[PDB]
Amino acid sequence: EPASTLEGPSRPVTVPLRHAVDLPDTDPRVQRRVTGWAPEQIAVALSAAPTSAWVSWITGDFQMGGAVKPLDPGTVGSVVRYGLAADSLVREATGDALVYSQLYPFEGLQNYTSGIIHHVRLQGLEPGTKYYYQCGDPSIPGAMSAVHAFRTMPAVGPRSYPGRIAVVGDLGLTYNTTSTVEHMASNQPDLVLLLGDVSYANLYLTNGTGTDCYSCSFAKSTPIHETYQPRWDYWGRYMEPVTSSTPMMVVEGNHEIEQQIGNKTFAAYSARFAFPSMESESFSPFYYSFDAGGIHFIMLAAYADYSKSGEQYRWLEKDLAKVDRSVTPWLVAGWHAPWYSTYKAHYREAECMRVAMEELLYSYGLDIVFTGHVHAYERSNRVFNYTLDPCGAVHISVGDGGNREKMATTHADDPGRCPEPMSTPDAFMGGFCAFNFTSGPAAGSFCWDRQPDYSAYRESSFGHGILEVKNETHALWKWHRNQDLYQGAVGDEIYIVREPERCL
Ligand SMILES: *[C@@H]1O[C@H](CO)[C@@H](O[C@@H]2O[C@H](CO)[C@@H](O)[C@H](O)[C@H]2NC(C)=O)[C@H](O)[C@H]1NC(C)=O
Ligand SMILES: *[C@@H]1O[C@H](CO)[C@@H](O)[C@H](O)[C@H]1NC(C)=O
Ligand SMILES: *[C@@H]1O[C@H](CO)[C@@H](O)[C@H](O)[C@H]1NC(C)=O
Ligand SMILES: *[C@@H]1O[C@H](CO)[C@@H](O)[C@H](O)[C@H]1NC(C)=O
Ligand SMILES: *[C@@H]1O[C@H](CO)[C@@H](O)[C@H](O)[C@H]1NC(C)=O
Ligand SMILES: *[C@@H]1O[C@H](CO)[C@@H](O)[C@H](O)[C@H]1NC(C)=O
Ligand SMILES: [Fe+3]
Ligand SMILES: [Fe+3]
Repeated sequence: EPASTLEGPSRPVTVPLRHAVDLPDTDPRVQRRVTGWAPEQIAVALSAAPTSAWVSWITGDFQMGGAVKPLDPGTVGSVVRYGLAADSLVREATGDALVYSQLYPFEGLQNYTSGIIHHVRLQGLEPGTKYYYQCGDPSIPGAMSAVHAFRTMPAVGPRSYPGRIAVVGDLGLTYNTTSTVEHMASNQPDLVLLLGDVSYANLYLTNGTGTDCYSCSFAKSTPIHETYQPRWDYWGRYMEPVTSSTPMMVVEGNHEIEQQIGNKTFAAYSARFAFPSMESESFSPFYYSFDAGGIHFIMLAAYADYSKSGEQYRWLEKDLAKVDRSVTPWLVAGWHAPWYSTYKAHYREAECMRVAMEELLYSYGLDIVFTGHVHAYERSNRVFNYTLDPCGAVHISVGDGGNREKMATTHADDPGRCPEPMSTPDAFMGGFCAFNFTSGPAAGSFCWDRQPDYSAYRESSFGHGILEVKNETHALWKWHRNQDLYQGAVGDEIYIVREPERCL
């Protein structure tokens, strides 16, 4: 067996160091492979409970350029036919349709409007069961999809778990992304968690010119932080073999802000994916919860008000108060920005969110946190308030999905690399919370001069993780690096062991 957290914290490990190229729009995998109103970009999402699930798709090509004319979503129906066998799709559900636009009121900038997006919630599903389905508008010739299939999450209970949960962040759409997704798909996950920073459409000007770093290239010569929205459609098209067969839960990162006319934000993210916002009573696309077997998952918003007085915090208090840890023993959270990353990139950037929410989550025995944002892999030792703590959560950051932005290689503890404190806070959310340490080895300083003892493992490689919850106390975590392709390759592996009698 591998190591486990029961042993206590491990001595920190840094793996010695060894851009990605975006997929072109000529790649067959991103081109429109259907015609007319046939469904494309088909994706499955979980509901709050295993007995319900979402099916989403887009019908119609997008428009990019001059005088875009948003489509009337009421002209194409939203129907899913489904059943327990591919030849008996005898159940039927209907849903809603919408469009979104990406509009810029600046001379020279091109406008975008989407195909018709559809979201349909399937009710009355058996847990742990394979469902065949086809989606589209049966009243339009040729406007129904091929038969697809997905499996619902297992029933909620302390011995009932999805076999494998894949965890990725900051995918983008490069050839390295295809390596990440191929590795992930070959592990046959029952569920994919995507921790923000999806398509990186905002590394492009509206006329399709891209860059590895917007703030380097275009920030000073453009009137707004532009996007090329078709990258989302390319992304959705590329991902369809996964998303149409495997539930995928997304939470927003900073590249989803995509500010546009009227200060509108998150238009693409909010419209394209299905979220269990109503079922989990968040009534927000930016944070929500769901149960997958005996795991209660909380997706939190690093880019919506997280202060103790705000709506998200109030919702989180209620959500945590409803969790029965004899029914869902595992309490796992995901959000975009890491709290305990030790790379220079985004070092202590989400400190205000940690200060707002960490004590609440600790008081409810949060087991594991997954994040993205930092383009590298890191796993923390169990930690609470910068203190190694046997009841603190394990914080794992997998923002290394392979987007075209530079990899995080510099560490804040590298000689002379400690960033200036005032340069760290997230500008979008504001506030300043990152003060010098008052205790421990780094007392008096903003950074350590070596790998902090709460960092168990850090490596500047692309890859993905797999969580295999075994029972009410043990979960096996595996992180796989992209450059390793041989059977059984694993970069980092540990048993996360919870001790409810110790901590709850
Ligand atoms: C929960 O699952 C873990 C891991 O599978 C169990 O621990 C293993 O039990 C087998 C059989 O005794 C041992 O051979 C392994 O070495 C154990 N692995 C580790 C990391 O401890 C554990 O016993 C299970 N707990 C319950 C209540 O069923
Ligand atoms: C894009 O849409 C905005 C808002 O409707 C409009 O002001 C602008 O002129 C449009 N630009 C083009 C090139 O159509
Ligand atoms: C990204 O993909 C390219 C081409 O396959 C490869 O050479 C490169 O090493 C990859 N980058 C990383 C960090 O793995
Ligand atoms: C897009 O416009 C920018 C200038 O705003 C230009 O530098 C770039 O080469 C153009 N890209 C395409 C695909 O036309
Ligand atoms: C975290 O540590 C700081 C500094 O010692 C302390 O002031 C603060 O109260 C602690 N936060 C919690 C929730 O205990
Ligand atoms: C905090 O630590 C940094 C070095 O990491 C130091 O330059 C700075 O002066 C310190 N600020 C205070 C108030 O101690
Ligand atoms: Fe990112
Ligand atoms: Fe990010």
